[PDB]
Amino acid sequence: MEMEKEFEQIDKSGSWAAIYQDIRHEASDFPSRVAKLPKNKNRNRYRDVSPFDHSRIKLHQEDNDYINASLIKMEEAQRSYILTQGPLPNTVGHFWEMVWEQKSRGVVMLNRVMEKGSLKCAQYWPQKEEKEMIFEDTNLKLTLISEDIKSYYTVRQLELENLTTQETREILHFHYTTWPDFGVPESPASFLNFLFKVRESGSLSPEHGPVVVHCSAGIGRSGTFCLADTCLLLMDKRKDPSSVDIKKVLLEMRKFRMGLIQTADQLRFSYLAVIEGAKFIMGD
Repeated sequence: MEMEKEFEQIDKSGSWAAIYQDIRHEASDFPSRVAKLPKNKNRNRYRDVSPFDHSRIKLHQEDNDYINASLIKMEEAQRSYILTQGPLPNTVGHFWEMVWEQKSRGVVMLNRVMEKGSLKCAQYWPQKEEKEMIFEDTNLKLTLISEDIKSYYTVRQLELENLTTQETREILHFHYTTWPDFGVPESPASFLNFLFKVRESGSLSPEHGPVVVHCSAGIGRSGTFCLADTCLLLMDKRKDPSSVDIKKVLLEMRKFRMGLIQTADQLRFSYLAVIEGAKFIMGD
């Protein structure tokens, strides 16, 4: 069923809450035993958001390999993503260790450091060229190279140095700065423009490791980003684009991380974004 007609049907009948609850009921439940170990309590931002054991990212260290991060591997679309929480004061070194070890080219950030008067993640990158950051626990140095501030997003060039080997790499930071404190955006136009800028950079492409994408918990806004990207790519690849079923793609993604798409309003917004974005993919 053409999703655009499915959309009008749900909207006229006002059944978004019913649709969303069906997804919650059918979603996978896999163990997350490592996340719940006592030694990892200060590595988790939210007690009810944890990576599954089977898909979690492991740090390359014998001490403690745990980070709240999951690998979402989309087999038909040939895309992979790492979804993670906003870094905590005690996990900023782990975060950049993961970026290094997984060979990522881009980091996608969909929240502000402060929202609703409360801290939603650490200030984990440097704000001035001449004031670099050193993470002593993981032996990394991070330097701000340049910054381009636009009306709806900011792009930063960063240099990450492995102090153990003196290798350096360029990382691109894509920061969507205008998601509202409450609710979802009224139009998907600026979110889609942002997605296309990330694509254009190479950060989503198979010559690099998976992009790292986060918000505060790494399931709501972050899930909207990867769901929209994968659905649009499938509409490009298939003979019949109207065969792409956004609810089925979301359930596949929830095999790899719990809770993706947090509200019925985020589900509706994801539909709107794919419908409007398809009016570029299909050639208009």
